[PDB]
Amino acid sequence: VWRNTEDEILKAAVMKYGKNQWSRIASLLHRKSAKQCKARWYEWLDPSIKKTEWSREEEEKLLHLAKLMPTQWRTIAPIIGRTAAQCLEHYEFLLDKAA
Amino acid sequence: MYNGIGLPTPRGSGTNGYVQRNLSLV
Amino acid sequence: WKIPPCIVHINENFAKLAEALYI
Amino acid sequence: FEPLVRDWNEFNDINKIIIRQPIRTEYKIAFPYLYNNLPHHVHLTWYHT
Amino acid sequence: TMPKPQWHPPWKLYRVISGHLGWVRCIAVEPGNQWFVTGSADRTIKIWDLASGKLKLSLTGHISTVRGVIVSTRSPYLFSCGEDKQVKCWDLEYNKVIRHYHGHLSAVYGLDLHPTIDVLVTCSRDSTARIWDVRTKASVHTLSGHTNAVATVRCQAAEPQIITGSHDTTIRLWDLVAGKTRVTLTNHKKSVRAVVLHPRHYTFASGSPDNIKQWKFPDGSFIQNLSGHNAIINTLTVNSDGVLVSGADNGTMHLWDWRTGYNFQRVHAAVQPGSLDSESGIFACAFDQSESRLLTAEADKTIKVYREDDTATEETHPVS
Amino acid sequence: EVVLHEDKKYYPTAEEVYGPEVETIVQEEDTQPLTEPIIKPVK
Amino acid sequence: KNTNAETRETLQELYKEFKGDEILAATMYSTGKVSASFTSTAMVPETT
Amino acid sequence: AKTVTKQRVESHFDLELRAAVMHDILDMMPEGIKQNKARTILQHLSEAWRCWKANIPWKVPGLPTPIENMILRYVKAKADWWTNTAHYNRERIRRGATVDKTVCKKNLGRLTRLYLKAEQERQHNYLKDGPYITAEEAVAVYTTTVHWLESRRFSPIPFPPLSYKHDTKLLILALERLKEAYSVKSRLNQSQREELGLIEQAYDNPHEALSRIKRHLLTQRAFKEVGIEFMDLYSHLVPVYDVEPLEKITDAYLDQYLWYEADKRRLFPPWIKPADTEPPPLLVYKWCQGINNLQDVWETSEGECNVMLESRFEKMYEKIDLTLLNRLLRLIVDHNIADYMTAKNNVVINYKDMNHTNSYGIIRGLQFASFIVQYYGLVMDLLVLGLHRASEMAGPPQMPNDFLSFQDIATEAAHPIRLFCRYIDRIHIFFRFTADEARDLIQRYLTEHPDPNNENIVGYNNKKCWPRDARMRLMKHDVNLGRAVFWDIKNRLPRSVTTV
Amino acid sequence: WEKWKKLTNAQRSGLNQIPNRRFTLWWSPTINRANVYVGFQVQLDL
Amino acid sequence: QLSKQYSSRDLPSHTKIKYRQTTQDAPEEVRNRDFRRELEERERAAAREKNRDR
Amino acid sequence: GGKTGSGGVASSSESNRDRRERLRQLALETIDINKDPYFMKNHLG
Amino acid sequence: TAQCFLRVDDESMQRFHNRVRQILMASGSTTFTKIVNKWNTALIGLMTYFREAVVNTQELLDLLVKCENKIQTRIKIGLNSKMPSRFPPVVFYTPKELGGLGMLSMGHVLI
Ligand SMILES: [Mg+2]
Repeated sequence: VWRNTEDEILKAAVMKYGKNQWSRIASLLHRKSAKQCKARWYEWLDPSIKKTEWSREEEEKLLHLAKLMPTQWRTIAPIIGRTAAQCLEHYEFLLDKAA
Repeated sequence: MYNGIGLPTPRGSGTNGYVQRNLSLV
Repeated sequence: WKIPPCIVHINENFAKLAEALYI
Repeated sequence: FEPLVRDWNEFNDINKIIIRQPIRTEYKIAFPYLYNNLPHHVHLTWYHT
Repeated sequence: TMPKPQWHPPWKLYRVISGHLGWVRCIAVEPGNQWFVTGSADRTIKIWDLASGKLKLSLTGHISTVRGVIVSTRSPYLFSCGEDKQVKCWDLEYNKVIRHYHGHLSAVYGLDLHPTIDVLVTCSRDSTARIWDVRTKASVHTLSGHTNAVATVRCQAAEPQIITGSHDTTIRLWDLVAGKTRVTLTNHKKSVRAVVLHPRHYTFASGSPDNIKQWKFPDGSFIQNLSGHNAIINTLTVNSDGVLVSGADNGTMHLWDWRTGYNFQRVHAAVQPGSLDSESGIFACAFDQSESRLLTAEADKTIKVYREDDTATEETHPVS
Repeated sequence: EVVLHEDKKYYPTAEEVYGPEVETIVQEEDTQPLTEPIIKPVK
Repeated sequence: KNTNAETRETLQELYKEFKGDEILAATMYSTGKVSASFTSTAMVPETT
Repeated sequence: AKTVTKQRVESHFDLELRAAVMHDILDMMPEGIKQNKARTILQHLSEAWRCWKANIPWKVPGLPTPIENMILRYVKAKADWWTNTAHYNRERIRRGATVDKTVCKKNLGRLTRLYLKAEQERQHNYLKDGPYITAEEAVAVYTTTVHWLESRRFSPIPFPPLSYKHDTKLLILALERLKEAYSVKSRLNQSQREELGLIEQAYDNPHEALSRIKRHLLTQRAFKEVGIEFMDLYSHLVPVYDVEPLEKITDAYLDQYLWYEADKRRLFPPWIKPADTEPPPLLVYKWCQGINNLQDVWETSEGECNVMLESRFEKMYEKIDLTLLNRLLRLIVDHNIADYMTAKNNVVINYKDMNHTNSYGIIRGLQFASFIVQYYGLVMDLLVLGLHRASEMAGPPQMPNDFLSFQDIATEAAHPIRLFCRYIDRIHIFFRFTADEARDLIQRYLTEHPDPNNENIVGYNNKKCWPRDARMRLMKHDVNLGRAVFWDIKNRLPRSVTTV
Repeated sequence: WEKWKKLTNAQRSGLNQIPNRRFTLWWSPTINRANVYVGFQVQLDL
Repeated sequence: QLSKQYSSRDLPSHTKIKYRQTTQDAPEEVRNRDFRRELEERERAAAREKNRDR
Repeated sequence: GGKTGSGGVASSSESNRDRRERLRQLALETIDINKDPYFMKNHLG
Repeated sequence: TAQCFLRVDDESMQRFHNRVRQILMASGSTTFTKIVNKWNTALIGLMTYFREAVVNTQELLDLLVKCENKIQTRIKIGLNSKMPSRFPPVVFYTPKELGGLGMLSMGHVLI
C-alpha cells in the first residue's frame, strides 16, 4: 500500500514535474510503478477531491441517481463531484442508517 | 499451346508455370 | 490584443426507464 | 511475354454450343478477328506462298 | 468627389460545387470556355465542366498543396505549382506530366505565363522569382531583391512585364530582359498578396489588408485608394466592364467599380454544412471568358459560382 | 423521436443552408477515365 | 404492445404514478465552446 | 535545393504549415504593436494539435477571437490531412502494397486514436439522448424473459457458498487458464511478472484466495481502469483489453463458476452453439445432416420453398445497455453477482493519453463476457422465434431435445422455422414454406415495400465462387421470397437492441 | 543437437545470430558449392 | 564561374513545343468566338439533359 | 538498434546509489522552494 | 439422398494469407527455425480444420504455393543470396534431427 513518507515524496515529485510524466515519478519511487502513482494521485492525493461532509442536496441527488442508474458508480460520481469510491461508501452508509 | 491454360506470366507465382496434359485422361 | 502563454448532461428518460422497470 | 493490359455472356451458353473440334490458340492466332473478341494492337499475318 | 459611377447589376449565388477534400486554393478557366480547373490542398488537380459543374477528371501528381495552376493559351499545356517546391507541366493530350522545373528552395506560392513568348514566372517563399524557358526547363533569370515570401506575380506583354507583390509589404516592377527591378512601390503597410492588371487600360491594382490601391503604368504612379474591405485580401480580379471583385480571407467578397472606386456590392456566403464559421475564406476568384460567370474557390472546400442578375435596374438598386 | 446515434443529424442540410434556388452538386468519383485526353489530337 | 398483463398493467401504473423529474432535469475574445467542441468529440458541435 | 521525398513529407508539411501561420495572422492581422508574440501563438497551435489528438476540449481562457479562429482553422487543416493519410494507408495495407514496417505501426496508432474519438463521442451521446431503448421495449423484453424462464422451471444460480465443495477445482481451472497466457515465459515485463506472482501465491494458499474472491464479489463496485490497444490483422483491427491481475483472478473464478452452474441448471438451450460437444467442422456436418433429415424436405411437387437465411446481429456488444442488463441478469443470478458484473463493465478505458468512461456497451475483454453475450443472445433468440416455437425446439423441460431434433413430426412440421443455430452472434435459420404461406408472405411484403420496377433482382447477392450452373437463379418469385423472409425476420428485432 | 543480469535495448531485441550461423556451417558444402551462376571467386583470408 | 557538373535529369528531352493547333483551340478562334451565347446554349442543353434525367 | 561504443547497463547497486542521490536533490529542491530556516545537513549526511 | 460440396470460404483464405503476412513481417528478429516453426503451426492449423475443403478450392492451392515459397525466400534473403542451387529442397525439408529446418510442405502439388 502507501505510507506517509512515499505519499509526500509523490506530492513533491508531481508538484515539480507536472501531472503527466508518470514514468519518471515512478522512477523516483522505490517499488512503485506509474499505474499506482497515477491512481494514487487521481483518487487520494489530488486536492480537488474533497473530504468533507455531505450537503443534504448532495445526498438526495446521490440517492436519486443510484436509483436511476444502479451500480454505475464511475458514471454517477462526476455528476455529483466525489470519487466513485466515496459515492459508493456513502450510499451504502445511507442505506444502512435507514436499515 | 497456351489453350487458355496456365498462367499469364509465371513471374510472381513461385512456380515455373509449366503446364502439361492430364495423361490419365480417359 | 494580449496573448496568454501556453503551458455532465443527463437525459430525463433515464428516470422513466428505471422506474418503468421497477414497476 | 507479360500480358499487355491485364461476368456473364450468352454466346458462351453451354447449352447452345456444338463442340465438334475444340478451338486452339493456333486458330486464334491464324484468324485474329474471327476467333477473338477485342483483338487490339494485332497484326494479321498470312502466307500462301 | 467623382463622376457618378456606372450602375452595374448585382450578382447572385447560383451553384455550389463540392468534391474536394481540403482547401481549394487556385482556379482557372480554359481558353475556349468548356472547363475550369481547380487545384487544392488535398493535392489533386480537378477539371470540371463549366456548363454543368460535373467533374471530368482528377490528376494526382503533387506531393503537397497545389498553390497555383494556369493553362497555356498557345499550347495544350497546364502548368501547376505546389508547396513541394515543384513546378510541373501537364500535357493535356495524354493527361500526363512531361516537364518539371527544378530549382526553387521553398514552396512556390504562385505562377504565371507569358502570353507571347513561351516563358514562365514563378514566385516562392525563398523570396525570389524565377523565369523559366518553358521548353528547356532552364532558369534564364532569378529575379531577386525582395526580402520575404513573394506572395504573388503577374506578367504582361507591355512594359514593365513582371510585377511581384511580396510579404515585406512592397511591390516591384521588373525589367524582364535586363532581369532587374525598375520600380519599388512601398505604399502598402501590410503584406501584398494580390495584384491585377486591367485588360484595356494600362493600369493595375494591388490589394492588402489596409486598402486596395490603383496605379498607372509604366512607372507605377499612384492613382487612387479603394477602401472599405478591411480584411486579409486573398484575391483581386477585374472584369472587362470595370467590375472589380475583391475576395477576402474571412469569407467576405466585395464588388467595386474599377474606375471611380465605389464598392457597390458586398457578398457574405454561408459555409457548407459541416464547417466551422472560421472556415470561411476565399482563396481564388476567376471570371469566365464570357465574363458572365464568376467562380470562387473557398476555404471550406467549395466552389461557389455567382451569376449576373438579369432582373434589376438602377431604380431597383440605387447608386450612392 | 428518440434518435439512435446511427442517425443523429447535426449540421443543417444544404438546401436549408443555401436556399431553394441555388443548385448544389456533389462530385466525388468522376466521369471520364484518365486515358481519354482532354484536348484531342488530330489525324 | 398488448403482449401480456405484466406489460399492460405496467404501462398503466407508469403513466399513472410517474411524474416529472428533478435532479437530472436540472442537470442535463469569445467564450470557447467552438474550440472545446472542436478538439473534443464529447460535446455538441457549435460552428459559430 | 533538394526535393521532398518520402522521409521529409511530414517534416515538410510542418515547415510549411507553421510558415503559413506566421505569414497569415501573426504578421497580417496584428495590432499587437510590441513584438507580436508570434513565438507564442505558435505554441498555442502546437498545443491545440495535441489536444485535438487526445480529444481534450482545448480552450485558452482569454485569447482574441481572430487568433482563436486562425488556430482553429489551421488545426482543422492538419486534421483533414492526418485523417486522409490514415485512410489511404489503411487501404494500401489491407490489400498488400506496403511491407514497410513503420507505416504499419504509425497507422495502427492513427486508427486507434480515431476509434477512441468516435467512441467517447458515442458515450456522450448516450448520456445526452437518453436510453435508446424505450420503456415499452424494455418491458416487453423483461416480461418475455420472465415467461421463458418460468416455463423452463429454471432454478436461479446462487451465491458461491461458504463450504462449497468444488471451489478449489474451479480455482485451479481458473489459474491454469491464466498461466496459458505466459506459457513461453519470455522477457515479459514488470506487470506480467507481478501477475505471475499472484497466480503462484494463490496456487499455494488456495483459501486466502477464495476468501479474497468472495470478499470482492460481496463488497466491491468501483474498479480500477483498464487499458486498451489493438491487434492488427491487416484487414481489420481487434480490440484487446488489459485488466488488473487481482480482478483478473476474481473474474476468472466467476467465469468458471457461472458456466458450471449454468450448464448444470440447463440455462442455455441447445441452439446456442459454440457448444462443448462438437467442433465447428462437426456442426457443419450436423446442419447438413439435419436439413437432409427434415421430413419431405427436397420435394417441390406442390410448390414449396426452402429458404436458408443467415446473417449477423450487427452490433450486440455495443448496444447492450447496462441497466436493462442488470435487471435481466438479476432474473438469473444472485443480486450480488448481477451487480458485480454490471458494475465491472463500467470502468475507465485508457489509451496512451486519452481516457473515457464506458457507460453504454460491454467490455468484451472481461472474463465473464462470454456468459453475458450468450445470455443476451438467448433473449434475442426469443425475440426472433417467439416463445411457442422456441419452446417446441427446446422441448419440454423434463426431457430436453438435442441440437436439431424435435419430439414428433407434428411439432416439427407445425411451423415454417425448422432449424435455428446461433453462433456467438451469427444467425443461421432454415424455413420451409408451403405454396400459400409463401404467397401470403410475399403479398404482405409487396404491400409495404412495393417493387413495381423489378429492381428486387438487382440487390440480391449470391456466391460468385460456384459456376453459374451452381449459383442461385434469380427468378421473380424466388428473389421476392428471399426478400420477404428477410423483411419479416428483421422486423422482430427493435432497432435499439440490435439489427440485421 | 544441443538439447539476473540486465540487458541493453539491442540485447533485448535483434535476432540471435548463433543458430543461423550453425545452420550455415552445417549445410555449408551445399550453400557454398562451386557450380554457381554468376558469382566472382575469392579466397578466404589465410 | 560555370561548373561542369551535370545531371541525369537535365539531359535534353521534350525539345519541341506542341503548339495548339487549328482544331483544338487556337488563339485565333479565341479572337473570334462569342462566348456568352454559346455558354447560355450549353447550360440550357445541360438543364434539359438533367430534366430528362428527372 | 543499439549503438557501438557504449558501456553496459548500470547495475542495481549503482542504480540504487543514484536513485538515492536524485532523491536527495528532490529534497533540496523542495526545501528550497519552501525556504526552510529550520534545516541542516550534518557532517554525516 | 443428397450431396454436400465443400469449399473453404473466401474470408478464411484471406485470414490465412494475412497470418503468413505477419509472420514474414515480424521476422527480421527471428531465427530461421522460428520462422519455420510459425509456418508449421499456421499450416497445420489450416489443414486440420478444413481437411477436404482444401482439396476442392483451387484458389487455396495457389495461395499455399505462393505463401510457402515466400517463406523459403525470406530464409534465403536471411542468408545473402537467392540462388536456387545454393538451397536445394533438402535444406528446408530435412527433419530437425538431421539438422535441416523441418518445413512441412503443401506447395509441391500439381495444380
Ligand atoms: Mg544510431
